[PDB]
Amino acid sequence: TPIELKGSSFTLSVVHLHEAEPKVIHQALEDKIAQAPAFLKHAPVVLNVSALEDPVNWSAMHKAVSATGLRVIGVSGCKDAQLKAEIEKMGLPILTEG
Amino acid sequence: TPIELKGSSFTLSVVHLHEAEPKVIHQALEDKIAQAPAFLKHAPVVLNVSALEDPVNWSAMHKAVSATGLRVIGVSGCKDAQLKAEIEKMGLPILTEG
Repeated sequence: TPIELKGSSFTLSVVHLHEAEPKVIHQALEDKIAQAPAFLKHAPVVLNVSALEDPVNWSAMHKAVSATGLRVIGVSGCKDAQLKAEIEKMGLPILTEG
Repeated sequence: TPIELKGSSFTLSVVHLHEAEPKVIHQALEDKIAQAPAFLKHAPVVLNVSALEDPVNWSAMHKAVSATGLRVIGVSGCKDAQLKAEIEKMGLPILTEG
């Protein structure tokens, strides 16, 4: 009675990563935020990694994204075993699309 | 090309909180997680507070929920600017719920 568990859809902003170096991502997110500063400043985002080939230093990637003001709520599209196992270690949840 | 930002829909676990004491909520959550551990461990959750009432210690509730391993990524169905205000302090986003 105290809780109920449900499954519901939420639209979230997704950052689809295509290059891997944190600094390049930081610069690119900066430019993107400037396209709608009032909405994208401090926006909660999900990091999608489906299109990544090179390995990603996650702690460093998490800091580079966070430094732009964006707030990382988790990671999606992670279709690797180890890699998945990695992300979940720093308290970051894995999210899946509907 | 290094980045894309677009909205996507995500099917999420929503814990609907009802009238109660952080210890009780922590109790109820552990019992749910135990029934489906393979799926529920470190799951991302949204906390729906629409059924809560005037007095509620948000810091105590968030700590209790997080203690179960669940990863609170946002709050939904909020009903006052007070509680709301207390939520964005810790940087938790507010979500709208399908």
